[PDB]
Amino acid sequence: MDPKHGNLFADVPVGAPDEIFQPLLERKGLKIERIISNGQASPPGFWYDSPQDEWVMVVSGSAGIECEGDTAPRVMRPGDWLHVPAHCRHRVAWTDGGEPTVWLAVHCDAA
Amino acid sequence: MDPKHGNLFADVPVGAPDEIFQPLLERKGLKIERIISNGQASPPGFWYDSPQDEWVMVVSGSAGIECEGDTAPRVMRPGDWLHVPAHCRHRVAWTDGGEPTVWLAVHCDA
Repeated sequence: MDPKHGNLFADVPVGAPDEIFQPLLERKGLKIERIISNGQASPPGFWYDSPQDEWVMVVSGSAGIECEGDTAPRVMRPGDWLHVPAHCRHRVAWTDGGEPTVWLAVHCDAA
Repeated sequence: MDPKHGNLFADVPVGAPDEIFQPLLERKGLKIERIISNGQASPPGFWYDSPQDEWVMVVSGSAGIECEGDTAPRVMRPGDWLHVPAHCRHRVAWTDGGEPTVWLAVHCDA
């Protein structure tokens, strides 16, 4: 009923040892969330693989992401986004080593 | 099938007379889009009223959004987001008069 609001750069832990996820909106078949990285990368051997599509953007900091079948990871600065269709595998090659990397991620039906 | 990528700061038409909307992802009951404003505001007496929820954020620039009942516009700067539930009436009171306002909006089911 009532509108909620926030700021994506507020209450961001600097130096947390592991990535943090916080949902912003949850509806049937839909999730919008903030991700806070502090220099972590996907562990060796690890690939994400989801039955939902993902749309993800770097809002602050920086990163590299590799999609399977690509020749190399892709540089992602603030404003760069990526659509990962369901079942397309991907990994985080790196995140910024000097500051938090804040992302906005949307998970939704492949439909 | 294959992944796509882009940059929200690429191909920004500065000073376009009207607001520009461009979908980044469309699925059943879902639309992610980029919006570019260049100082435009909702016309007098206009209110949006959608059967969908909207989640919207200012990525660059600034704006004021006024939800029905608000005593003043909510000032939004980079990183600020707002969830507008389905059928909550709202309008854009102003957008930055000095630079483009780049928004990311998500429309989904209530």
